[PDB]
Amino acid sequence: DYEIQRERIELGRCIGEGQFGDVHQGIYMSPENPAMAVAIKTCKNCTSDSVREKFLQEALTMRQFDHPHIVKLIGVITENPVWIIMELCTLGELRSFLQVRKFSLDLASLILYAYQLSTALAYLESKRFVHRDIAARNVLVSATDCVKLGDFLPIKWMAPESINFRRFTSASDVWMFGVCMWEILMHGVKPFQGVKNNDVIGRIENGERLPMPPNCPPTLYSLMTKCWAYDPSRRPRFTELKAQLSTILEEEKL
Amino acid sequence: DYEIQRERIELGRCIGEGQFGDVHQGIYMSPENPAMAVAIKTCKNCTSDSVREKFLQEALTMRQFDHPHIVKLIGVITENPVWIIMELCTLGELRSFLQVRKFSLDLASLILYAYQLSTALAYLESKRFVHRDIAARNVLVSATDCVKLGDFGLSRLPIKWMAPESINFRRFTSASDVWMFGVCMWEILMHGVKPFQGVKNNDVIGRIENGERLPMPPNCPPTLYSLMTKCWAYDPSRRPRFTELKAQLSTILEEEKLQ
Ligand SMILES: CCC(=O)NCCn1cc(CNCc2ccc(Nc3ncc(Cl)c(Nc4ccccc4C(=O)NC)n3)cc2)nn1
Ligand SMILES: CCC(=O)NCCn1cc(CNCc2ccc(Nc3ncc(Cl)c(Nc4ccccc4C(=O)NC)n3)cc2)nn1
Repeated sequence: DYEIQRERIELGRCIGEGQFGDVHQGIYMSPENPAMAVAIKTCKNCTSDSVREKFLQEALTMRQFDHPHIVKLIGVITENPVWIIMELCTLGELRSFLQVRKFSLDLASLILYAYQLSTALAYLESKRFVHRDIAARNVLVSATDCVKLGDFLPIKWMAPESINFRRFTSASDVWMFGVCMWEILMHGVKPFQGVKNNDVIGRIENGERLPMPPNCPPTLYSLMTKCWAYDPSRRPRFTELKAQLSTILEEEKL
Repeated sequence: DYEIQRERIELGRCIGEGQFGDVHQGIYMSPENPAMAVAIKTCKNCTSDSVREKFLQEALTMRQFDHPHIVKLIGVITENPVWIIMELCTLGELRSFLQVRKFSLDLASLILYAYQLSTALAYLESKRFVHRDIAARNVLVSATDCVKLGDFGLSRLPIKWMAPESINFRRFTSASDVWMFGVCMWEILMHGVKPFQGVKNNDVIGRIENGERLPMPPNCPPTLYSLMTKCWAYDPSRRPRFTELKAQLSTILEEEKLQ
């Protein structure tokens, strides 16, 4: 059972914008458990059941999952105003965190974030779940050494087959994670900046790729470029990525 | 008419101060309605008949407008203590918002704000109403994707925002509103930095008359900066109207959403 009652949720400051409406922080006063910081996803346009089905469906998707690097669903209030209650990652969105802390972060913290995301995506691939939107913008920071995937067309992240044929598989999630890994190494800079979405598939199809970020280890960039094989069958799986990222990370810390 | 039963208002945290006194947020449970979050203007010296007339007249000014990006009058309490009850913009003032979320707002959101404000100003122009106090300071945030012109009385010399003809000749028209709007767009894209910071006001008219303009903010689209410079034509008859501004802003926005 996931129904929380409005009275155990204490609405706080707005912390950002979500796909459906403003996200707030708050406090969930469980009768059983010590009060906890929460993020409260709110919905505007939730009046029409049509969008409600889309808003509440993310909750039902996320209650499937239990992983230390996937934001945890705490519960839902399904009477209007409809809220989704999630755990709070207190250090905010990853893109902002990377931009604001650009000169206080060391390379191996960046590789660690990429490693932890690979453990969430290997977990997802083990459930045969395809996420479809792996990007730094869908990651939150729970601690300076702990990141969590959230958010259950972004042309500049998408695999060729996704743009061309709307095909979304474990291999196209691998493509996007490659882009995300690049974003982290670029301290939150978006891929293909100053390029129109319209010219993305054409340059991708002609073999253009994101360059190697400054100070990105050459072996880590080789990992990104394997994620960007045009042929989806030539791309690694997330267990391979996770293993290699552990090696690049252990070495980086020495 | 706009009278509201004080038993229906619970006063809340203070959110600022106007020339008549503290502004609070609060709760209003209207008959045939549920709870409502509201902003409450209070008047310190309402006992003076003249002050009360000026104060209440600020509510009449807002009563005449009905627009999604202008704060709405909810009602007035005319017995002492005299209050004005406004719609609440829960995220507060734009400049603070812009400063705090600087590394979180997409440029698309920055342009959306400018577009939404041009929509309110086009509406005001459609009523032949001249605002005269257009500034990021006077823009409120209802949501991360919705800003509103704040209370016109709370909006209030603002030399660094004013058109030259308003400085030199106290002329205020829709064209001078368009000048101030360009400054407000520059504030937005500068994340709440004030224009002409560290410059004396007497120096500002000299630079403007000399042809100096505010610089293109970092990461601002040239097309958008060029829109700003059109609003800062020294000659008021060369400034676009808000309908043009709004239409060009919707193109600029669509260009950002196509990256
Ligand atoms: C320091 C220098 C400096 O300049 N600081 C700037 C001043 N500042 C700091 C802050 C911090 N607040 C931002 C924040 C954002 C998220 C969380 N945690 C959080 N936790 C769980 C969720 Cl589910 C969530 N969701 C989301 C919330 C918003 C947007 C997207 C999602 C989402 O779901 N994305 C996939 N957010 C906690 C805080 N604000 N202004
Ligand atoms: C003295 C020492 C000291 O520490 N003081 C601290 C006092 N403090 C608190 C804050 C935080 N502000 C939060 C805020 C601001 C606005 C709204 N929402 C809101 N909604 C509707 C209206 Cl109509 C409105 N009106 C206005 C209200 C205030 C100012 C201008 C207008 C206006 O209409 N302008 C054109 N404001 C909601 C929250 N900053 N300072």
